[PDB]
Parts: sequence; C-alpha cells; structure tokens
Amino acid sequence: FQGWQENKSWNAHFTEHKSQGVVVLWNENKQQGFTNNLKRANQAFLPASTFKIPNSLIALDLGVVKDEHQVFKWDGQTRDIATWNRDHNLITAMKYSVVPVYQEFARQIGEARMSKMLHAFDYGNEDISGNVDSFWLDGGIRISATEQISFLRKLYHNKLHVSERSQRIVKQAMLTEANGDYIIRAKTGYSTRIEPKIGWWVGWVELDDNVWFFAMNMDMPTSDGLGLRQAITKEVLKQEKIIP
Ligand SMILES: C[C@@H](O)[C@@H](C(=O)O)[C@H]1C[C@H](SCCNC=N)C(C(=O)O)=N1
Ligand SMILES: C[C@@H](O)[C@@H](C(=O)O)[C@H]1C[C@H](SCCNC=N)C(C(=O)O)=N1
Ligand SMILES: [Cl-]
Repeated sequence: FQGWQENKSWNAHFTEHKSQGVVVLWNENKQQGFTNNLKRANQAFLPASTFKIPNSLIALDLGVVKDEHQVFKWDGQTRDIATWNRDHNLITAMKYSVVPVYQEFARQIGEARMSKMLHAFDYGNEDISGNVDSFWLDGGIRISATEQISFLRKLYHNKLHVSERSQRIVKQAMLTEANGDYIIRAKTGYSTRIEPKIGWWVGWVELDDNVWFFAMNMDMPTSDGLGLRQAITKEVLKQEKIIP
C-alpha cells in the first residue's frame, strides 16, 4: 500500500457548487489511491442506500432474492418517492433505491446472519446496532469512502464470502452508465436521518485495460443537490483523464 496521494485541486469542483465533500479514486492496475481530502476520505458515515450493495449480496446468497427478475410487489403504502410506489425487481429496486424492498430483505435475512455477513465482508465498522430493517439509515453501521473502495474491490474480483453468482448479479444490478469508452457500476445514497445529511456515490469505472474504483460523499442539506454527486465525480474523473 503506497498510501493515498492528496490532490487538493479537486476541491475546486466542490467549491464551484457551494459544496463540501470528498472523492476517493483507486487505480487498480497501479494500486494507487488519490483523494482531495485525506481526512474526510477516512471519515465513516451511515452508508444509506450504498448499503444496498452488501444487502443485495446477502439476500441473494441466502435465497431471500431468487434472481434479478423476481418481483417484489408494492405493499400498497404510498411513500414520498413516487418510484417506490410500484412493483420492483432487484434491478429497478437498486436503480431507484427502493428502501422498503430492502427493509423486507433485511427482516428476512435477520440480525444474526446480517451481522455475520458484514463481518465476513469486513464492511465498515461491522456494527448493525439499531433496527434490523433500518440500521444502515439510522443505526450504528459506519463506513468511510476508503472502506467502500476496499469492499468494492473485493466485489469486483468476486472475493467476497458469497457465491460468484451472487456477486455477478449484484454487479449487473449496479450497472449505471455505459458507452464505447467506459462502464460505470455504482450505487447512490442519501443519508438523511442523522446529521450531517450527506450524499454518496460509490462504484467503479471499467476501461479496456484498467478499473478505477471511486467513492465520494458530500454534504447534502437538501435533495436539490443530489445530481452533484455524479456531476462532481465526473469532473474528477475527467480531470484525471479516466473518462473523456
Ligand atoms: C459449476 C458449479 O460448480 C457452479 C454452478 O453454479 O453450477 C458453482 C460453483 C461455485 S459454489 C459457491 C462458492 N464456493 C464457495 N466455497 C459457484 C458460485 O460461486 O456461484 N457455482
Ligand atoms: C432517504 C433515503 O431512503 C435514501 C437512501 O436510502 O440512501 C434514498 C433516497 C434517494 S432516491 C430519491 C431521491 N430522494 C429525494 N429526492 C436515495 C439515493 O440517492 O440513493 N436513496
Ligand atoms: Cl452488465
């Protein structure tokens, strides 16, 4: 581990949007990491919907989710996010960060197996204190941007302690963007229930000959700025010549 190079010039991308945050990048081929803020890079927050990555893996490996086509019917309760008020499969539940679908996963996984799996994953502080169906939103689990990278690297290489199939399905469900230059597999998150409210974007960029892992979070006082998670990350990615 060569350490983490700090590149403060990326702060310009946050300041441009009156925002504060961190982007962490990991060059897989060179085993080199870069961040604008070495301190915040290692600060552990609630994972919020980025927890849908480990939650999906566990649900799949325990057969709570059979495959990416299985339909989880809307419970008929109207919630404030319109896309949640419909039937979902794993693909669309990830895409739209459909919390109630994953809360039901968590309840079926159960506290004991959830704890053991997060320890097996070496995920964050491995603490699931709180409600079994909400701890990643308002309980004890905390993970930093650099810890997200470590976890994502295991998933990329199929090294997590679940089946290869489970890891392949989750990486399929993380698909976010692709073109002839790059593929982004990622997961957003918006931690709102405990201060400070922060937005997440974690994942990686696949190139022909390299993979660049990333994890960012940023202060997010309102949902108004949620698009800045991807916008700021892409500005860093383009400055670093990762995407055109
Ligand atoms: C061809 C078969 O062997 C193959 C299949 O699905 O048909 C099995 C082999 C491993 S088993 C789970 C990981 N092993 C852990 N010790 C695997 C998987 O990890 O998805 N599937
Ligand atoms: C509030 C939490 O449930 C939060 C999370 O679990 O991380 C939800 C809300 C937004 S998706 C809809 C956008 N929300 C407000 N505009 C979000 C995400 O950005 O991933 N997941
Ligand atoms: Cl894919």
